[PDB]
Amino acid sequence: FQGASMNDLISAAYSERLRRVCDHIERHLDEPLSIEALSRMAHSSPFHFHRQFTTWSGLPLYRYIQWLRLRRASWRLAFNPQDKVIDIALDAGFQNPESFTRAFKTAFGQSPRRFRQSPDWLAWHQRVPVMDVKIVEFPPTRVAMLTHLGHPDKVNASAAKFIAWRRETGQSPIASSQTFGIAWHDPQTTPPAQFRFDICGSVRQPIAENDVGVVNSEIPGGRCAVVRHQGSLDSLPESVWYLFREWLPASGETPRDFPVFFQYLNFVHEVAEHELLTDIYLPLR
Repeated sequence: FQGASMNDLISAAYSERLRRVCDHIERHLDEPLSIEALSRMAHSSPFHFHRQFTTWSGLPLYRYIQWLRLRRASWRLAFNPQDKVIDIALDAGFQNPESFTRAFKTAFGQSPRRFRQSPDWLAWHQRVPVMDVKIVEFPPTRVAMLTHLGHPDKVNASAAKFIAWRRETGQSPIASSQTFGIAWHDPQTTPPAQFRFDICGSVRQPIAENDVGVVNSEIPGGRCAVVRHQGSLDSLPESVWYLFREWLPASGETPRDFPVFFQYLNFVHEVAEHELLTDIYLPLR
C-alpha cells in the first residue's frame, strides 16, 4: 500500500511528543528540571523516561544538557569577546574554568581560547557524536624453557617437570622473573603428534646445563599485540581466536616469525580461576 500506516502515525506522534519535551528542555535550561513533569509531558513513565530519551536522542539527559550548554558557551566565546572565560565557564554550570576547559577539549577538539581566536565551526558540526588490544614493544628476554612435543594433555605433566626444576636448581623464575608459554600450535587444528608447547621462565643469566631437558632460549623483542585475558587456561584459545579474527584485518600490521606467547602475571593455582590474569602476545613485524 502507498497510504499512511497507523503504525508509522503512532511512531510519529511519539517522536513529536519527545520533540516537544526536547524543546521544553532547550527553553527551561538553567532551571530545576523535575523528571516527573517532563515524564508527564511525554505521556510515559517517570521510571522509563531516561531510557526513551537515551534511545531516541542518542545521549542521556545529563550529557545532552551539558553539551547544549557547551554549544551556548561556544557561541559566547566566538561572538562575545568581552565576556570573561571564568564567567562563561560559570554560566555553563561548571565550578572551575579548568574543568570547563577539560570538557571543551574533550568534546570539541579545540581549546577554548584557540576557539575564541580561530573558530573552526565546520569541525564542530562534524563532531556532534569491546576488548582493548594494544601495541607494545616487547623487550628480548633470556629464558629457560622446556619444550613439550606430544599429546596436548600430557603438556600439564611436562609443566610439572618445569615446576620441579624450579624447586631443585634454585633458579627463581618465581620472583624478579617472568613465566611465559610459547603456544606454537592450536591443539584442535594441529596434529597432536607435532604439538609443540614451550614452558619458559625468565632468567637473568644462563642456567648451565641440566639432564631434565630445560634449555636456554630467548623471546625476541619488537612490535607485539597485547590482549588481556581474564580467567581459565581453557578460555585462552577463544581470546586467541578473537585476536586473529578482529585485530589482524583491522590493524593492517604483519606478524613476524615467532609463535604466539602468553605471560602469566598471576600464576595458576595460587589465586582462583575467576581472578586469573594472562597476557596474550602476538609477535608483530
